[PDB]
Amino acid sequence: FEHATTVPNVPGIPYKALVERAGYAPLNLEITVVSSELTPSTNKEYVTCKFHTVIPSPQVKCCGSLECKASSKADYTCRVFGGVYPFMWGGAQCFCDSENTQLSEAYVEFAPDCTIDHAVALKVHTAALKVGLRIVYGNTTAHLDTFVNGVTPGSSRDLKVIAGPISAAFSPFDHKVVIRKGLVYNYDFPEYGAMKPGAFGDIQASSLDATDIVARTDIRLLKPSVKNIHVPYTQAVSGYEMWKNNSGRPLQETAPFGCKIEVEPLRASNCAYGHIPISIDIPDAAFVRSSESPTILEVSCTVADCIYSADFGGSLTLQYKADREGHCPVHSHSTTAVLKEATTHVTAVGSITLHFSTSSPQANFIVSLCGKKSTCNAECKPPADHIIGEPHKVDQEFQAAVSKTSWNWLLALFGGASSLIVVGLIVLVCSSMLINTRR
Amino acid sequence: PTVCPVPLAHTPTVTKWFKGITLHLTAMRPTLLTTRKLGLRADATAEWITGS
Repeated sequence: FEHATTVPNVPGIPYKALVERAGYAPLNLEITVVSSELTPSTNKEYVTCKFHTVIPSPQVKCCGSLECKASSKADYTCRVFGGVYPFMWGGAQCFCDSENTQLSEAYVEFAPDCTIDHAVALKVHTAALKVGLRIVYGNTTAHLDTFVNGVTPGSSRDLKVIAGPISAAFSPFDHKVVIRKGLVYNYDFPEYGAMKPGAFGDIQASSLDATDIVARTDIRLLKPSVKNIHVPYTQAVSGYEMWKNNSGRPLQETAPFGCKIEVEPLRASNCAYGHIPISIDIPDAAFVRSSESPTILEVSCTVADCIYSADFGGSLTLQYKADREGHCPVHSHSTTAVLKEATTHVTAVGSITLHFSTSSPQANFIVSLCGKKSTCNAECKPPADHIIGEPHKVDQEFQAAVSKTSWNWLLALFGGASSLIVVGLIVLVCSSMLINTRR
Repeated sequence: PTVCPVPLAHTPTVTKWFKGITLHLTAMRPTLLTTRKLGLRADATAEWITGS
């Protein structure tokens, strides 16, 4: 049936729980996040790359005038120059020694190789998380993908799972991102049409084959100072090149919570952040009544050496007596200690050794076998290894992060102070009311 | 688009002090070392390293 549990959003770290129905044998279930994806909503503003300045073949009118026209070409510049007398290899090109105007043009296009080297400017909106889960209850394992919002019934063959809402809202993307050749950057780019020379986004189009390009590259057309035909001009640097020199570090190296950043579509994968509430409806063919599961009569817990480590640095043995054989489950009923196994075979008499992970200096958790509880008591030493290649399997709680010896010392001192104050107050009241009694 | 062979560096030796590591790096030519933290703050770093 229903089981409401909260699962930490950490990929690869199993979460074990025991569903205890009031009439059936306890059932093990393990919920693990295998993969997570945090994809936002994106909208393309424009594309940008290095521009190509095109200087056409100049126009020359020999004994007349010319005028500048209007064009739709990106950053279209035009200028008329009179008193011109241009030359080529063959010689002079006009028959008037003066009054021989020349027309200069300049505009920009996309370079031939921009089909590979280009950036896409995108705006991002609310990011939605999807996770892949592996759920094993009893003898059956189930794999499914669910949306962590709290409403969508996560895909579930012979099951039903609802995840969400996530306990925190996190996104590695600012409102504006750029993507270049698979690398993602948080960059505040100019709006479409708001181009500035020498900065990123100085040439803008919807597509690379788009026929309408807007640009602002600060083209200046100068009067020709030589006798051969020439269109002198000066211009600003490419803002795309300047940005490629000043891009900084990508988002694949700066994203928090260990997110892996991927494109097509833009997403963050395998982030570790927050907690995920999950509601699962277990099918009733996965429950067996207590009349079929073994019923052990006693169980004791002995703890071997333990350390509070990120790995299974502890061990314990359960000594039991069952009336028959079977396949009972096991479970630790503390938030700071987790077992490695989930089920075991039990016989008439025997022992089972179990391995656990704790964060507490003291191991005072409760362990169940066939649903029967025993108390484990020991103290765990600090680990020797400083660094490992695993994540910690449990969280660190202030109560189970102070040793029992330290708690005893602190309680002894605080209680001694409280008892001194109480003795003082009782002496004050008693030896004052003695005045009332005596007269 | 194609594929090109790129060099693999000498694997470093790690020393593991308390709440920290040190990396012993060997590099004839500049190679890039980046780090980041896996919590709320990344504290990201990046440096091209030549020499040992």
